[PDB]
Amino acid sequence: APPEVLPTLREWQGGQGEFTLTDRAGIVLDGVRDSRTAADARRFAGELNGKASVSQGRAARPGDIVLRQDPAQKGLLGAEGYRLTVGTRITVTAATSTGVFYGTRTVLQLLNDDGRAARGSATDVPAYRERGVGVCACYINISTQWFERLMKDMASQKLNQLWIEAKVKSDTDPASAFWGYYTKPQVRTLVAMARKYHIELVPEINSPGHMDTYLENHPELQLKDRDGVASPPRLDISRPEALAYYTSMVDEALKVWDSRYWHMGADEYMIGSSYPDYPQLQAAARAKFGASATPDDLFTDFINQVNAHVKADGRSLRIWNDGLAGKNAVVPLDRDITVEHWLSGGSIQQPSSLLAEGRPVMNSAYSLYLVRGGFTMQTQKLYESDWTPLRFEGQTLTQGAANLTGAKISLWPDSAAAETENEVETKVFMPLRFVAQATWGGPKPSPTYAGFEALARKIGHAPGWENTDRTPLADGTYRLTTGAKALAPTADAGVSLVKNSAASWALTATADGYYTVRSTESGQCLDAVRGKKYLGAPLEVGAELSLANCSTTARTQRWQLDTGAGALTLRNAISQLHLTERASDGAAVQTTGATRLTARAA
Ligand SMILES: CC(=O)N[C@@H]1[C@@H](O[C@@H]2O[C@H](CO)[C@H](O)[C@H](O)[C@H]2O)[C@@H](O)[C@@H](CO)O[C@H]1O
Repeated sequence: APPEVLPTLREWQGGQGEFTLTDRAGIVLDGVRDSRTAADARRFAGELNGKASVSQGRAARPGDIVLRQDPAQKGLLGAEGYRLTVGTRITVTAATSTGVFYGTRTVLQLLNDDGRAARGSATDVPAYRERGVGVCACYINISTQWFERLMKDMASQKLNQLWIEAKVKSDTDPASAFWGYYTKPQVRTLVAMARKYHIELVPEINSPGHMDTYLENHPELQLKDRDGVASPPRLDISRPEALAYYTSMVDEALKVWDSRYWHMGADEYMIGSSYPDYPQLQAAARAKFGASATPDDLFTDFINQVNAHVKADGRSLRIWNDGLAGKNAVVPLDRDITVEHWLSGGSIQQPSSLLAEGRPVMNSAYSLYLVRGGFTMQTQKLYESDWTPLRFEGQTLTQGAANLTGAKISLWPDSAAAETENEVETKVFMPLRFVAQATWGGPKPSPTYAGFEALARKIGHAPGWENTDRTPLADGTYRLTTGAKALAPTADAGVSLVKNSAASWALTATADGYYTVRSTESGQCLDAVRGKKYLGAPLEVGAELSLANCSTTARTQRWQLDTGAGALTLRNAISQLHLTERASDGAAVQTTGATRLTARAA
């Protein structure tokens, strides 16, 4: 009978007896010296009940947990596999830091319930090399704290790849640097985290479609139709300046992300029914590639040019599949571009066809999507129906292929104000465990979804998951002060820092890790409803905060209390900007800075 761990082990050879965790147990590193593995092991030692010392000098003994890093095992166990023995001691043998670490993830689960585990052994190597979560941190901003928690959880489930579509605050093109974005130090923090948790980051700037977050202030680069009308999201790929612009932004992003892979998106650009409307793309294609060339040939050539560009710096390219629709009559997509398949239909090239072409193909089905305000992946249905990466949108493969890389779930903010990032974090719990299970490749844990959900809940988040205190103030009434001023209602549903104000606020924690902030004077709730919206969210730096009737569903009325010693800052759950005094008039506005407030019980 195999152990109840998630993902499940690839095989299990059961034995008699049980390993018990005792006070004498040590963590023994009896392979090669590796600082990373040692640091990991010291955290792991503390994640167990009791006081296990970590050592690298002494021989292992019964009762110990032995972490044996043997580089000679790289052929057999790969970069991520391990060999587990649950005997009179526990032994994890791996070739790499990552392999050891994943072994320790299984060990924490084996000992979780009562510090006992039934004996046996397993060679546990992942069935798929890419086991991922994708986060579109686009328009909105997703907190680095939220990402750190996701990365810990991913690691705890042996997920190894985090796709992030996001804007780096640009020095190359400051005209693109409008919120949401990540500063370069924030990106470096993210990179730091991913390295610590054994995760590969896959950053994206979308091109040549979905570029409205970059081209809003470059109308000269926008694609025009036969009537001269610009498509703001779409780069004019007929123009040399367009590739120069895009590759410049890629270069800047790759500098900081420092990733092996670049994902350029390349989803939702054009279909063949539009070709009478883009005769300039047609002319450019035929000038370069002859009488049969299409705008889709130009599209593919643009992608191949980016491929060549990033390969020059040792990088590898990825794209979404949907623009591969059999209309590139002349220009094949370079074979070393990984294709992430999310959708089928019409003449969109089938997974079997992509795989037969020898390219890396990832299953990134829409069915594995979580969309704010929209579709939510139905983990229970996928489990009950034995989904694996063989099951693509529109096509179920009848057997494996070596070049099927794995799978990921994807988190999209399409209706950005409809859901907080903390609600999403809740909703992703079972999706994450399901994709980890389906891509690691062991047998199904229980015949019912119920039992899988029970096992996942029992195991819980990763150790060290929680990295914030979401409830640092007892629900109650508080003055929020800075110097001589307090937060107060002002003219026309405005809120301001008013000198000598005795105004107060009812702060109540919400279910999703925020607070409603309700004026004692007026009875209305602090909200963000003014300024420019993207995806329905109030994302304008400098927008005024205001008061509105309190609502159970307005996510813009939810505030995160970001703490220090004597003070707090208020972060809007949706915009992720902080309440800031506008110097000119004292108005409370939302910015990437913050006004520090002292909460004084009233
Ligand atoms: C590959 C894919 O899923 N494409 C569509 C998604 O489009 C992304 O949308 C985000 C904003 O939410 C951003 O603009 C990004 O650059 C786009 O690729 C997304 O809408 C998804 C979820 O409904 O559906 C797809 O159609």
